[PDB]
Amino acid sequence: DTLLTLDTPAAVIDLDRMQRNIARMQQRMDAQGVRLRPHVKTSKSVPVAAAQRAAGASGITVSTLKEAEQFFAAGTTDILYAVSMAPHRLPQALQLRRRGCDLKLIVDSVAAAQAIAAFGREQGEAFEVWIEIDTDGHRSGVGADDTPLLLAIGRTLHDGGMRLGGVLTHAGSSYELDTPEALQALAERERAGCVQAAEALRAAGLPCPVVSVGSTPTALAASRLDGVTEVRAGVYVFFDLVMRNIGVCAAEDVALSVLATVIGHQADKGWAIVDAGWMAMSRDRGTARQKQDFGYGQVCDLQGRVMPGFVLTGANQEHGILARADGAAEADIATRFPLGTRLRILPNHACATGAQFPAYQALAADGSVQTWERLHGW
Amino acid sequence: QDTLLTLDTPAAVIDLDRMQRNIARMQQRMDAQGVRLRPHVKTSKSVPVAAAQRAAGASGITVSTLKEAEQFFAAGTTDILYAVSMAPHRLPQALQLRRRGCDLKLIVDSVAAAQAIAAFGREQGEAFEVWIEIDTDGHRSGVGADDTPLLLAIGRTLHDGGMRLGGVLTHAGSSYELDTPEALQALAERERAGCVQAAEALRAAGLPCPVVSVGSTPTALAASRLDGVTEVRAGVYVFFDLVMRNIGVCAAEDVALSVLATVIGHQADKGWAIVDAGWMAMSRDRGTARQKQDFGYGQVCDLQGRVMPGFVLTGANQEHGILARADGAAEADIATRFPLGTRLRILPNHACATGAQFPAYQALAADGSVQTWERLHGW
Ligand SMILES: *Cc1c(COP(=O)(O)O)cnc(C)c1O
Ligand SMILES: *Cc1c(COP(=O)(O)O)cnc(C)c1O
Repeated sequence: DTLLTLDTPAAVIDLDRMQRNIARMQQRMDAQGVRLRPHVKTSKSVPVAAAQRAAGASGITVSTLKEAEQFFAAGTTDILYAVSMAPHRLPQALQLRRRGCDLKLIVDSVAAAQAIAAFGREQGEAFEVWIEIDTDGHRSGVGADDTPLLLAIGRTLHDGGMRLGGVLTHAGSSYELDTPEALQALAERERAGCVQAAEALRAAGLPCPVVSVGSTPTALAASRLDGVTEVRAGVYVFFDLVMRNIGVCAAEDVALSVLATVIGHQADKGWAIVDAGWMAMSRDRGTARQKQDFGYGQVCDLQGRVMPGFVLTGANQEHGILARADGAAEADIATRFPLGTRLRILPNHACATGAQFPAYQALAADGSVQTWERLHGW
Repeated sequence: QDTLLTLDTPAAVIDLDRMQRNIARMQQRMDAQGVRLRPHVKTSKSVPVAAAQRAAGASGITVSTLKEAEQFFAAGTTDILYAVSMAPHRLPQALQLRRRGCDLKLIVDSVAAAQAIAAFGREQGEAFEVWIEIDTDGHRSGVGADDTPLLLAIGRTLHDGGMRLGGVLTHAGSSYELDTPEALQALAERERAGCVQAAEALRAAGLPCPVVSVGSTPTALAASRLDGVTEVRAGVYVFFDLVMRNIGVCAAEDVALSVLATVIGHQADKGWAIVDAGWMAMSRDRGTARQKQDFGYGQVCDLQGRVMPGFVLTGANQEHGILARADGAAEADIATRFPLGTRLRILPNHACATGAQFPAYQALAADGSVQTWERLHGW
């Protein structure tokens, strides 16, 4: 099985590229004196996380309890569920912990901390809960210098007989930046807010062994991480065009592409039609907001060579329109990409495109492939 | 019995009553037009959903992948139109489906694809049935309706080659760019007129063309006459969505698909409620952002699924939805107006994109009880 024999579209991981990505991130975190806790929401795949663990990762972060089940059943026990804890999901969290999953939960309100602690007391479980900090006004979390809410939550947890294990933050606004200076200042803001919260917890005599920060861009841009114990990053494993435009990788580093077959043309308009539509690429159009818009993806040849100036300018559910970015009509598009030619499309957003497929085709050095299943749903 | 209260979130909820209204209405329209209805299962990829389309009077189905064709044929459907231009490397799979008794139709829009099909047909003693895709509106594949030389060259390649030239089809997909009953009617007429024009030119040259197949949900509902057409193809109608609502072929109250979600927190001063349906649940689809009304990541309804007006998902991260006022003002006591643990239902931008985020649907009955309806994922 190789790139010529796969049915298309198919999500291809280039292993050499994935390995270089995994190594770059780990050596960076080593140099920073910090643990790396990869976010598996990018791949939801056991063998991709195994590769991250083999290079030195510690534990994982997950976006759903379903991911936690999957990775636990496959042997990972150090699992951070980094999404504000819904009380109704407490039974399921407890069941994971009682089965031996060292599952960590997060909260950002008093009421949520109250429900966890009461359930904990009622069930005889000291849940380990971390407090989410908001450092860039981007999602959930406790304002970095809203100490009263911080300590009120700290107290609810610690007085309540739960384990207050740390603070975390995720500076998601990284995604909107596109310079080294601004990413650097954003990473520093992420570090300082998170550490400031830790120290305020410790000043009030509450424990706070874990200080957890990160997004892929802040992970790669931070000049210093004093006071941080771990960084969480996920999308870096494959990279994607949004990250390329952010400035933290080149298009060549993108390890995930979508293998597509040319099924037709509109010669007239210089279009080649591929069987990779938005069902394959997903509807994500993150690069439309950035300084270089790649439509529904950057075209590469079968070998993985980027072909600048050809992108998917359009997409329907099961067809994509391959055409010139400069909007001119390619002359003789049919003779350039005859019926049946296979190409590889780089995604806007690796997390979104990977979710369209039941599996990855992992491409090894000899041109051979291995199917790596991934998780779908909740 | 699982209810909207016991289910986990996010969950794709089909209101069965609403779905049934949608199925009744579309079939009726086509009966009134004297045309067959060949439902496109790509919206749903779900056997029971197509059971109820066929129950209502449908004939055969349209699939968007040969995996859909595998799945429906296994479940007993034998009359299947694979309506994406045929890739030659897929020919063994198409052959094998036909050999097991699937009456599978293929489509092409070029001479080269017709030659490939016909050579493999010859080598394998299989007279494939092939239809010619017609471009009537410029947004995708197809032979131009007035491109008689290429039509005749494709038709003769199929026919001289021993294959069965079964018909022409077109799909006018620019119906989403429109929003008035007059523009929809003109576009449906243009779709009808081009497809029939193409069928008449094959016939005038002596080639068979007994099927003339048109359709998009909006055009199937808006067409006043369908002379010359033998079948209509419509899919998203089964559930509707906000793009459809915005286009004008249904109200928000006919949308049968919703995403059940739970409030997991707030940003007080910004007037935010946080829900566990981010773009992973909704999909990244934002079809409503270029239309008369923007619903960001979806219209917020309550548990019983009535529209709460002016509350939408204004942003979405992967597993986090941002529930705010569409008008961009910051709601006072958002936290009292949507308390932690409250479950809501979100109407989707695009039902085809939303349902594909789920392994299954939760098909909600009269009595408040749901049932898991699996749907297909992948290729
Ligand atoms: C996604 C995510 C990360 C990793 O972010 P990327 O930029 O996707 O690598 C870390 N922490 C949390 C809470 C996340 O949701
Ligand atoms: C999607 C599709 C339809 C049905 O269109 P909706 O407007 O989505 O119901 C019909 N024909 C073809 C070829 C399609 O791809």
